[PDB]
Order: sequence, then C-alpha cells, then structure tokens
Amino acid sequence: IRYNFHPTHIDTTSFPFEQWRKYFKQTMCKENHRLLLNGDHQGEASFRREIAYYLHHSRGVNCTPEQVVVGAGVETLLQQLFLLLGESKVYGIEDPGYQLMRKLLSHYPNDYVPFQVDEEGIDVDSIVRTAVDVVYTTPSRHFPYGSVLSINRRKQLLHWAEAHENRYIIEDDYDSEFRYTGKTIPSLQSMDVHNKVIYLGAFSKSLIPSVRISYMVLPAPLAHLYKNKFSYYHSTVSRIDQQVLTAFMKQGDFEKHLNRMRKIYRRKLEKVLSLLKRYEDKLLIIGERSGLHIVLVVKNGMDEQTLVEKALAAKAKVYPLSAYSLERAIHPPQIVLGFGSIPEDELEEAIATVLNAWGF
Amino acid sequence: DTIRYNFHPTHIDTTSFPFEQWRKYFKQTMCKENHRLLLNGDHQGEASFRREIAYYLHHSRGVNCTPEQVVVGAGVETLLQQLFLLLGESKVYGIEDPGYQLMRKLLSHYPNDYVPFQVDEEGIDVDSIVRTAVDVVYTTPSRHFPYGSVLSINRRKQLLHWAEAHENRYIIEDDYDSEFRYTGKTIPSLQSMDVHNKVIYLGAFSKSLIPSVRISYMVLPAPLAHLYKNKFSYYHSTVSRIDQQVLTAFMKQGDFEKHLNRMRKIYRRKLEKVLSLLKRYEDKLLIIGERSGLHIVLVVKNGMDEQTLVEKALAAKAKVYPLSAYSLERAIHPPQIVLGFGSIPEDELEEAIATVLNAWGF
DNA sequence: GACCTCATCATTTTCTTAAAAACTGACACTTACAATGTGGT
DNA sequence: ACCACATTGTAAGTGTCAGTTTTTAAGAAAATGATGAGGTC
Repeated sequence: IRYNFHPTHIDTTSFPFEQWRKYFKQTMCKENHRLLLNGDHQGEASFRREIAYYLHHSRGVNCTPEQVVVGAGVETLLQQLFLLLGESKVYGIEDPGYQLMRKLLSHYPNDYVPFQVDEEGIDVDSIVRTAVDVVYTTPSRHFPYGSVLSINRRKQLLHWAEAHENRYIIEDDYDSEFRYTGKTIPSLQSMDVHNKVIYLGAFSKSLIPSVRISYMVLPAPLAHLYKNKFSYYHSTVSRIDQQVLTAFMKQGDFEKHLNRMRKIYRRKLEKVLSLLKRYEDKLLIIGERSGLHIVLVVKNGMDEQTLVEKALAAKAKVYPLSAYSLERAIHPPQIVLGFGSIPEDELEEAIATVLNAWGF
Repeated sequence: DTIRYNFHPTHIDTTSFPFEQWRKYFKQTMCKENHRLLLNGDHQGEASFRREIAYYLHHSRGVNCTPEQVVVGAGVETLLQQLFLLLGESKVYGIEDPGYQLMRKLLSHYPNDYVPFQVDEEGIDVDSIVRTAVDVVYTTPSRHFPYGSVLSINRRKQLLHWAEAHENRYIIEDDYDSEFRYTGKTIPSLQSMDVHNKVIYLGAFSKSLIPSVRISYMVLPAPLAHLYKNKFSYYHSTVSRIDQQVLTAFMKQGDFEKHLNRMRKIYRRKLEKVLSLLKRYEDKLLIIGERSGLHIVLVVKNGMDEQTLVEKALAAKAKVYPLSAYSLERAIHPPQIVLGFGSIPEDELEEAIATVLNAWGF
C-alpha cells in the first residue's frame, strides 16, 4: 500500500484516455454487427497482418500473418505449447530469471535443469555438455540484472541446436524500445535461418498491463502442426478489444505513445540516480542504466528478511531477491526497486523515506 | 467462412444489443479519477464482478454460493483445463452421446480415459452408470443438445446418491441455456438439489449477452475452491479489468434484466413465425423437440442419402448442420439434421426457408 | 596520447489555447403491446 | 361451472434545451543530431 516499487509495473496516470476512446467508435457502431459473432480462432487477420508489419520494422523479426498466433496472457500462451511439444523433453531455465517456466512445470512430468549466468550472459558450455531440449533466455535484456548477450555467445547457442534436429529455444522479450539510446541489437529471431527459435512477445509493459493481449510467433514446420492440432479451439481475446488495436496501429498512434513514454521514464531515471549517487558508500548499483527498475545492493550488514520488513512500517513495500533464485545468494543482500508506477513529483520523497526508514 | 444465410445453433442475432447502453457505461469507466484500474488487481476476476454474480444466479437460477468460491475465465476450455489438473490423473470421464463435441476432443490431449453412454427421452442412461466404473460424469440438467430432453426428476435423485456414495467422485453440470424457454421458465438448477457438495457449476455470458465478450463464470464447492486458490496462486486472469467493470455497472443499475426480457420475447416472436411457415408440409419433414430455445431438428425422408442433403444446401449458398458430427457412431438410416434461426432476421425468413426447402427439391 | 562536460544550431514531431459543431440528460409528453380484474351463457 | 373482453400500467416514438462532450488547423517549443568549445588522466 501507498508505495509499491513493483519490479515490472507501469505508470498509472499517463496513458491517453481521450485518444483511446475515439478509435472505439469505428469498431462498435450501427453498421458494425458482424463484429459480434465469433470469428477466426486466432484473432482476425487485420490484427496479425499488422503485427507482421510492425515487428519487421521495429525489432527485426521475420514472420507472416498465417504463422503468428495471438493469445491472452503468457500462462495460457505457454500451456498450449507444452502439449504441442510432447512429453519426452527436459527443459532449460536460467538460474536467476522470471519465475514462470519453473512454476508451470510442477504439474507436468517433465524436469527443469538450471544453468548459471554471469555479467556477459548465460552459460553455453553446460548447454553443450548436458542433453537439454528446450531452453529459455531473454536475449534483449536479462532479468533482473540487465545483462545483454553478446554476439560471441549467440553463434555458439544457435549452432548448438543445428547439429541435432530436436531441440528448441524460447526468446522472451519483456522490454524493448525502452533502452533510451536506441533499439538494442536485432533480436535473436533475426539471426535464425534454420527455424529453430520461437518468439514470445507481449503487449503489457509497453501499453497497458490489464488488457491481456499477448502473442507468440511460430516457425515454419511447427505452425502447421499447431494449426493442425488445435483447429477446434476458440480465440481468447475479446474481439471488440482487437479491432481497437487494428486501427490503433494502422493509423499510427502507438508509435507516438512509446516514444512519448520513453522520456517519462528517463526523466525518472535521472532523478532517481541523482538521489542515490550521494550515498555511494554502501548502496552500489549493479546492472546498466536501462529498463524500468534498478538493483541496489546494500553492503550495510543487515539481513534481508529484516531489510524488506523494515520498509512495511511506513506503508512502503520493496521486492527482494530471494524468490527469484533457486540457490541462496551472496552475503550482501540484494533488493530490487522499481520505478514504474511511482510518479515523478513524489520520487524525491519516496526514495527519501525508504532510505530514511532503512538507515540515514 | 463467410457465407449468406448462416443457420448456426449459437450465432445469436446481432442487430438488437443496446449499443448506446453498451457505450454509456464504457465511457464512464475511463476517467482520470479512475486510474488504479489499468494495472492488474485480483486474479479470479474483479472483486465486485464476483459479488454481483452471487446475486444474479442466486435468484435467477437458484444456486446458493459465496463470492469467495466463484471463478471467472475465458472461453470455457480455458476454464476446463484449470480443472483437469486440480483432480489428478487417476480419473475417468463420462460424456453423453449425442452431446456437445467439446469434452470428447479435449480429452484426447491427456492420459485420462473416457467412456460414452446413450441418451433417451427421459434423459441420460443413469441405470448404466451405477454398474460401471466411471468417476466424473458431465451432464446437462436444464436442457440437452440437440433434442431438448429435460432430465426426469427420478434420475436426478438417483444421480445424487450416485455421487454421494463414495468420496472421490464428482459430477459437472452445463447450463449454458437458461432464461430462453417460453413458459414454466426453467426447472431450477441441479446445484440447488445438492447439499453434500459433489457438483460443480459451469455457465457463460456468451449466448445471452454477446458471442465475443468471452466471459464464463464458474462456481466451486468448498473442498475445491480452497484447493484451487492454493495450487493456482500464481496465475493472473484471462479477462480484462474493463470487460468486467463494464458488466458490473451494466448489471448494478438495471439494463441487463430489460435486455433479458426483451431477448426473451423477441425469440418467441421469432419461433412462432417458423412454426407457422413450416407446418404447411408434414410429408417428409417431421419435427422433434419443437418447443425450446434457439434450434429445431428437422428430419427428412427424401429418397436419397443424408450426405447429399447438407451439400445440396451449399448449391444455393446456405449453411446447414447435420447430426453425424454430434454423435460417435453412425447408423442414422432416418436422416436427422439440426437447423437454426437465431441469426437470420425476420424480413428475409420467407425467402430464407424457401431457399433451403426448394433447394432440397420442393 | 588517451578519456568524456557545457554549448547552441536548424529541422521536427509533442503541447496548452482558442472558436464553430455532433451530442446526450432530464424532463415532460405520448402512443402501443399486452398484464389482470370484472361478466357471457 | 365453463368460456371471454378491456383498464391502468407501464417499455417505447420522435422532439426540447442544454450541456458536458468531439474534430480541424496554426505559432511556440521542448528537445534530438552534425559541428564546435573546455575539463581530467
């Protein structure tokens, strides 16, 4: 309550309401009644022929609107994939990451194998010397430190899968065009030519979290397996919330929302680092100056379960780094702050009362 | 596909939803005072969209429950796959025949095993189930595809003690269709007749309201709501915080029950028009289950096979749906065909039925 | 022989403000399909 | 006791007046790129 530094939220008071309302009135009007009965089972092609036009001009992704699949959430976007694969597979999760591929697979007979990371990337040699079949990396930005995979590891990891023809690799975006200097690199979907990596996108940190649209992109000989095996399903996103975001990205008002949103977070990043570079005796920063959240490491010798529970007395919650890693971390207790939803004209009191609560 | 004169048993009429009363509540919720409602709140739905269903269904269909036991979802299949893993992999699942073509095909991705039954004019073959080894069976109390055979009251009190015999058995009910029967409105729900918690409730706002709002509630009993919140505490919802907080104010301040009664009378006015027109022939076309809801089944005693009859209606660009799909086995030497009217408008019914009849050789 | 702090320059897509324009809020009217009490033999 | 006929009681039919609402376009305007000025080490 009252101060919630969530690690991946968004700011509340800045999305355009009165611009969002106008594109509804071409969608649900008195001629429009064939937008009521249920259409195609994976979103209307006016929503996918624009996604294939957008990700070829902003992230270097190469895809066609008969292969991209829409869905809702990620947990419903992933559960149809585990049954599509089979049940003779052994998964790959990086050691601190998003707590998602693990927490699903507590229901299925499969097994997940961790793999170590560093400030250059994740390990690739242990990917070689085991028998893993599906691995899950975020090549644009590594949660939650902020590491970026180089080109030196990408050729090795993509060439690991080409020699034996039954392994896969899942890219999770989580954030792009929020870098403040430009688009990072062309993503790992761009460098594939043998159709071995699947995408997994999002529409929920960029624009609005609670509209529950998302998307993956399938490769060539798996798209006509998913369409063959699940041709008796239904779509999951409400079709009046899809032709909103067809004209929204045919007539160009998303490509002026994210560019507008960039500076509203950069102006928070500079005013949060100009408050933390005074107390540089202990509160070190690990990870780059990008994204929506910082990772302060506290060398002041208090314990983590006291450090989080100390902030709750003055109606403020932070998010620790015990639940994000399987093993137990170093003696300096890392703590993840965020700056998405805290507004600008209360940052210099928010961080002040947090660091006043901990130690002056 | 896109076609003219589509006759589907779920395609509701499109030209009678109060667009203005859809938009007066939609414009009310996106205000500057009404942020805190664009990020993610609760996961089983908004905490008032669940409070309101427990005073909609309680006095419109009879179900006694609490808003701590409700589960919202999306579709109904995403509401079923978050049940198929709450029970185990030691169960066997009982479907009807004929029925909806869902829970046969959904159970082909799993190691669970299903066994069919038969359906008579009193309901389902309840006498077969007591001497068979099934563990969860899925039935439709208040109606039945594709006939209309309401469950007779003796078999309901039999199938109560069926699932109240042991400890590991459950039953599902599927009352997709209610408040759309002409008089004696609907027999009250199988959830109401149970007082020992072995039946789960399952129904949806996508036949009444709009085909693509994609909301389906669910009710849970006490020893599965607790077991769902525990082993599913890390999901989110699958419907928005605007598609729910429209229908909270859409139902709090009146304009749902007026739509209910208006759509209740419109479809009776549609049905009697069909019963007037098709009665002029009873030579080869007997009609079964003439009374209820949104679809009739229309037999045919043509001197040729049933396969030619569905594809002959494509010759004049019309769509009809046979009954060799809703059943496992195929021995229908009387050719059965189900039809619908719920999408066709009144002004072209006269040409419409004459298209398919004289397309069949009249 | 290296790293990295301020300008101030021309092209440009965001930002409050302003004066003509489709519209819905709260009356009253104001008919139409049809619910329920008082009579036909 | 067996077989109807008509009142008040409202869901509807366009319009009233006004009001809190939507749509087009032009200067300043905050602020991004090729060029030109120092510092530290």
